[PDB]
Amino acid sequence: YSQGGGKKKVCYYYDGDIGNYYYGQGHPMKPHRIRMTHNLLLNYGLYRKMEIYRPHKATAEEMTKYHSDEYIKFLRSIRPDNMSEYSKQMQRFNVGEDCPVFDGLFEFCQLSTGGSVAGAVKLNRQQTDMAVNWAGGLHHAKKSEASGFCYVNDIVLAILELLKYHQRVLYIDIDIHHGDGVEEAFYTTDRVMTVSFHKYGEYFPGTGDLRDIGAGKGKYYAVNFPMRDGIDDESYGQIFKPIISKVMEMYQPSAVVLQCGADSLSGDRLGCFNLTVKGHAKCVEVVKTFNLPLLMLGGGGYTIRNVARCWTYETAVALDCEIPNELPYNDYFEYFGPDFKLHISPSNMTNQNTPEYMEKIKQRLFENLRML
Amino acid sequence: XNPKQXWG
Ligand code: NA
Ligand code: NA
Ligand SMILES: [Zn+2]
Repeated sequence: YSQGGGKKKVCYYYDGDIGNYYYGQGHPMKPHRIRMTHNLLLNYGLYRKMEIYRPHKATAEEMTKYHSDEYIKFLRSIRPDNMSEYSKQMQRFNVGEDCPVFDGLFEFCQLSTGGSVAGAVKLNRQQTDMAVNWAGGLHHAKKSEASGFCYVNDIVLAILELLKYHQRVLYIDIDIHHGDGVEEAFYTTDRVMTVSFHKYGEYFPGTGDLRDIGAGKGKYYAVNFPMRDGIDDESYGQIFKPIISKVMEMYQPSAVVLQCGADSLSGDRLGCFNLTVKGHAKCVEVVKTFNLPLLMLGGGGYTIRNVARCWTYETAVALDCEIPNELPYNDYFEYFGPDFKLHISPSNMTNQNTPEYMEKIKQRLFENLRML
Repeated sequence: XNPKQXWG
């Protein structure tokens, strides 16, 4: 054997029932955006260059590999018609406000975590390069608590499956929020390194300070890059590739998990960044060039007309397949008005992240990376 | 998460 890396094999996971799940009236988290993303992929003809699978509904036994039985059994039983009986237990598990109770809620968790664990065993069996599950990426879920629209943490479950055959796993979180659920689950171990780029300061979930580097055996294995409002493509690109490559050099993992939170795009309903799709997808290109078993997952994204743009192009990036900027016709062609074009343009907001601030945080994290 | 309502 010889050679380095060429074109990669991709396995895509999607379930048709994922689009009908409804969080609530006026709730920003709309699972319908995944079906928009999948439908846009089909109309681009990208189904010819990838293997599409349907994820199984992950059983409660697979979920209890990280979560507790009290929290999992609660999710199986809670329904919109018997919430009053579970009023006290709804509050203990933070199920009610940001994480409301809707119809078929447990099945939605089974489809999300199913694609991540199915893609995990697919990578472990060495039958693909990248596994794509845009229904996953829910990174805020806790062991016995829900938060940030996340109920069951597919990422932690998918990484625990990778640990059966990969002694070191690298987790990358480009969601505008901090991956606090993934970071907390591996905060005291060196087998999993968590790296998260996020907006910090009076923003959900409040954690993510760069001074949190880990504890116990996992000290210096938790990298956080706090950011400010309105970061653009050049500011994100000048720090992503050098920091990711330094992690790949000092840590040298055997598997990568890249959470592609789309809420860090320009003009997001809940976000405040100013990234474009090309600037967002460039993060996938950097991780892809290292030629490691990658697990691409979804996550944030609340301007759904742009979420379908981002996760479609990033899928083509995984396929190394160029796609025209002119959007073809699709079932949801009305959402992409008034331009009906794939890529987007930045806003006029000010970049609160000065280039001198970007260099200082980068150099501060290089100090912790030398400690390996 | 939602700044429209709540603290998340
Ligand atoms: Na992040
Ligand atoms: Na860690
Ligand atoms: Zn987010």
